[PDB]
Amino acid sequence: DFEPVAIVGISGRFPGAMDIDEFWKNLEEGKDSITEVPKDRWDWREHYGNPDTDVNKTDIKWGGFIDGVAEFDPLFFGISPREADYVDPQQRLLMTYVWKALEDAGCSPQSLSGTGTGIFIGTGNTGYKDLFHRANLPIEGHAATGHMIPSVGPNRMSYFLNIHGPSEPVETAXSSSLVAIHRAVTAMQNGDCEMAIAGGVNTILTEEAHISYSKAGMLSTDGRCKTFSADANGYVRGEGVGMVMLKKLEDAERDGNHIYGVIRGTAENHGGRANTLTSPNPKAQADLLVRAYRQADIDPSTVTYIEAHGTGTELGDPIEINGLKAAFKELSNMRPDVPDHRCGIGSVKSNIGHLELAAGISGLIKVLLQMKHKTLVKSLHCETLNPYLQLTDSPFYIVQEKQEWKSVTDRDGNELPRRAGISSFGIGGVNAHIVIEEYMPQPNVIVLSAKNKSRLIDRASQLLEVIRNKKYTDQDLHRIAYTLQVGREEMDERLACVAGTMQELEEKLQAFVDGKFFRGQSHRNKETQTIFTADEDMALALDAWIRKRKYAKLADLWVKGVSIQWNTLYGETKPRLISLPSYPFAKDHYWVPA
Amino acid sequence: DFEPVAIVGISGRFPGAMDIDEFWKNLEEGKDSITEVPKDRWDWREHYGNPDTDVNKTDIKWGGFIDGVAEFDPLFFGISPREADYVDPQQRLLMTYVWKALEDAGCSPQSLSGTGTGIFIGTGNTGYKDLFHRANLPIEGHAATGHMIPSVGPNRMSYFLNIHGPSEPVETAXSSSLVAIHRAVTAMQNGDCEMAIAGGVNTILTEEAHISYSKAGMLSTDGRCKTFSADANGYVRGEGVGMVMLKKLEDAERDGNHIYGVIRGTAENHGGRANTLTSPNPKAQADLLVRAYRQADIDPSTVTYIEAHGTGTELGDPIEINGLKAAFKELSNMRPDVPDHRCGIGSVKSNIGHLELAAGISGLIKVLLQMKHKTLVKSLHCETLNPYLQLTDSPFYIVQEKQEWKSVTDRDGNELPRRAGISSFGIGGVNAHIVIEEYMPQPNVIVLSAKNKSRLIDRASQLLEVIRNKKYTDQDLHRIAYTLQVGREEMDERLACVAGTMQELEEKLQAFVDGKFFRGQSHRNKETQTIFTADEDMALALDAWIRKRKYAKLADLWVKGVSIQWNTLYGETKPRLISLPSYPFAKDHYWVPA
Repeated sequence: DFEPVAIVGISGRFPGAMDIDEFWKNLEEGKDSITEVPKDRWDWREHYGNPDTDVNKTDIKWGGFIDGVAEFDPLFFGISPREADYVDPQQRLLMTYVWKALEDAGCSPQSLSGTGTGIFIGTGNTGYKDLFHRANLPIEGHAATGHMIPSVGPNRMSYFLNIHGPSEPVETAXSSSLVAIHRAVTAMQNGDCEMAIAGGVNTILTEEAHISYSKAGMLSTDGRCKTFSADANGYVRGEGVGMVMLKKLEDAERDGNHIYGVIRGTAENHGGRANTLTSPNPKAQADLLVRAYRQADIDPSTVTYIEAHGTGTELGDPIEINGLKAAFKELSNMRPDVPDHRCGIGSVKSNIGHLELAAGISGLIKVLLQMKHKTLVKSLHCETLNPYLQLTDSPFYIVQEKQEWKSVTDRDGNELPRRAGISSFGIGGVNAHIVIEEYMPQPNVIVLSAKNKSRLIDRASQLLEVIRNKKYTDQDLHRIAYTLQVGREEMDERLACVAGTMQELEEKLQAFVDGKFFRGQSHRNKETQTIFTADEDMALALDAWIRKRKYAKLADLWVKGVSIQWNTLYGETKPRLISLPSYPFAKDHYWVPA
Repeated sequence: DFEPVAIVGISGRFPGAMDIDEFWKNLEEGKDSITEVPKDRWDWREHYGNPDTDVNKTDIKWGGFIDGVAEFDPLFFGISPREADYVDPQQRLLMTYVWKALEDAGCSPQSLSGTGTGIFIGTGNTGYKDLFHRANLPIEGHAATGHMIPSVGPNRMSYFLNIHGPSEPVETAXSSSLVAIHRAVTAMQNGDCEMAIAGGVNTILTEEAHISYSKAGMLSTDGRCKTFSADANGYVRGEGVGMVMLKKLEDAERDGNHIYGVIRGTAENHGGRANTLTSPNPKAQADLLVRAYRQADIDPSTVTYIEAHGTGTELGDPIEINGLKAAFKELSNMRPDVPDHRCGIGSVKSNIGHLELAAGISGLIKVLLQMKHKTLVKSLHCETLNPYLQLTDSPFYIVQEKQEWKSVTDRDGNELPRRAGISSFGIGGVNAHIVIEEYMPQPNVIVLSAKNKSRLIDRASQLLEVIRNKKYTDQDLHRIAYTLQVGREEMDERLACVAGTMQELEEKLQAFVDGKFFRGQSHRNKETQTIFTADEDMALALDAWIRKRKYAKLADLWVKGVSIQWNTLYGETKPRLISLPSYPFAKDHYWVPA
């Protein structure tokens, strides 16, 4: 054999969280982002009633909603504004956060073009087409690729990125975005592709799903996923989108990627004949886990955290726990390098609700963040545990309070990397499990570019705000410079400044934002580009400009669109890539036509 | 490494074709099954008009429709009649033809229970839910698993069969059921599952798809897929369902399966940045083919037939041909064991239209039948070839007339197995290709059983009609007997008769159908079953009954529900399984409630 996979880039938007940073902020602080259904979507009052006796009524007025579900920047993607009204927000959000995940990795689209890169996204029809019917709008040809065929989403981005790997929507209900990971890893092992992007997108656009699920007995009448609690009585629905970029580990180490964590094993199965169609199967879950850790070949006593599927139902939570206990017990007999095993269990659903198609990727992202800050955040609404869990004689405990994620120790007597598992189960019975292992590893020119002046200003403000918040030190200057130099598409509106410290850079960015560095437009300097064309002695001159570190002169040429081999500023081993703010797309509104 | 996969069972229903037999009948006779839209679905007159100028109108009144899209036998599958109204016909047809494919293989559900068998079906939302909205029906809890979540289809059958392999819907538009094959083969190579069922289901339930596709310029205003023709001007839409059972080749040879053909290589890619989003890419198609045949490791000059994607468009057909020419030319340079290479090209779409989700599986089934009858059937509507094909200096020719499929010869001087390729492309740019290689290999008790008396009579009539039509000889008696003995679920209503020739069997079946053999009900002989319980001396008695070939006595016990070890009637090497009529499900109508 199994070739471990590196997670080298992430992006996302969750309830109460605009980005990954604000998402971790909420988790660490134990925030609950479940709200009442906004009038934006529908009026919960107009559909209120007893679901068991009233026609088309539900008592569920809650959900985890995200901001800007209608926000899109169609011109960035070569889509006209008129056509953007017909494109399903499922696809719009998909394209946006795939790009963001690429930038977060520091992988330039140029580098991707022509490659066998795959895309596997949890997505499906979430009701956008129904809004067209309600509005009594004419059927148009735009609808075909617009919002009638869900696979157009991933396919649209493969077209845009010019990649040739498999491009699939994954739809296995609530396990979708985790099966997507499994499918991606699988595709990388067998040669189908070399790199991959995976994740999920989930949107709640009509009240129909709320009403049917309510009448089927799935939804909590409290509107909270009270996982592991004694009061667990159903789940609460949430919107969201998550993306991860995957590269083979050894490729990621050669290419100088920054790594969030390493996928060591994955597994996918089906529950077979259970009690009913929608009943979970503990035997199937235990077999799932065994296969995953057998493939990872890790001692089960090293796994210190489990992200449970944990939806917050009456008999769902104990069954999952039972599967866990049976799995580890079996893995112990099969092969004891850490005494007194203790493993925490939590569920991100207590914070943001059940993201369904995007549920799996929300779980993974939470775990990756926990590894970064070495903290196990609190699981919500479970002050009183379900008495049927019975964790007394097991390594497991619910993470009821925020705490340090302690690394366990060898029999040889030294620190092991943190290891964790995520589980996602569908109501149809499709189960997926993934095993994550923690990864164990003078002035310059700071360049920025964007499609237009407004976007360029937004890029500068983002870099500014992230610097003021001390998220970087002077130590990270050359990494930030290198990542912007080679890990960003060179767009038309450009900005460059020379800096040696974090303080100098902050001042020159602030000066630019204030409205007072080098500035230019690539398309309006065809004269200059013609002068600095490819010539053999020109190449010597540029090389000397680089060798003698004439940064201000190199920078002024660059903002005019002159190609600079930034690679030669550095020795054999380039600085390792670093996570920087991704593109600030225009927040323009596109929805159902008049 | 590559482990070749055996196709050991098939089933299906296509326009103008109730089953596989009638499907081959149509192909051999060059029948065109495209008809006008039946009043059953919608009134084409009520939506007629100029698509380019008229609101909600289309000039397309044609399509390839199948019979009994509303027919289901819910009690067979443990589904109540009331719930059957809410289950999408996509799922209903799925369950039906998965079972039929299993029976065709001679694989008993008992043998499947507990195994890691996967299910990968081309399916999606085709508009059943929209019929509920039109009818202004109340939202019910049944809808969730009924017709709102497409993955419930495959998952429902995995539940029913008690299998634990991956259970996914595959939706990559028009390449779906071929990607499904690819996904299945892939899952069998990497240990995800040991056996798999793959295929596609496509249904046309509302006029919406017709109108949008028409306004988008996809549909032929002649209503015919005139592939390779000079008159090619779009495709025609068709309904259908196809299923294949897949086993690892060496497992199929050990288990005594009958084999339709061997999958030697598969490939899946994406077209990347093409001319437009929906434009095909010849370079991507050529790379697809190269990978497939490189994996199959077969000399390209041995491939004598290609089932083109062949949709019948203006620039689609030449682009596909160009991809083929470039692919083979490249495969030649890479490594010449048959001089004067000639390879035929055809498209089943000329016969039945474009089955979309089920398009790929229709192509494969056509090819498998062609291998069985050693015949390349006529491609329709192409008396005048597209002048842009340019096949003069290539191995390729359109199969314009029915002809014998000649097997090519070695450089060593002897016959090679027939080899062929199927291609399926999606409008989103997802491409799949599969490489098939032809497979090169005294009275008894005939038992039959079913859920009820009516179904048992139907089973007997099917066996009767297939015997009268000389589809078997006396040579196949022990194979037919063995397949019914071990390759059928033992159901409640039973029928048994002793026979030594095909004539004797036909008479006793006819006698049963006439209303005049052994007969019984398993659930009403608990007394007899108690007497013939498991006892150690009872085992000796039954064994002697088998050894001394007391067939009439064994048969009378069997119809009363007494377990008979039919395995011991035969030596070490059992008779090879044989394709027999599959279950004749009740043709009861279930549709949108009042």
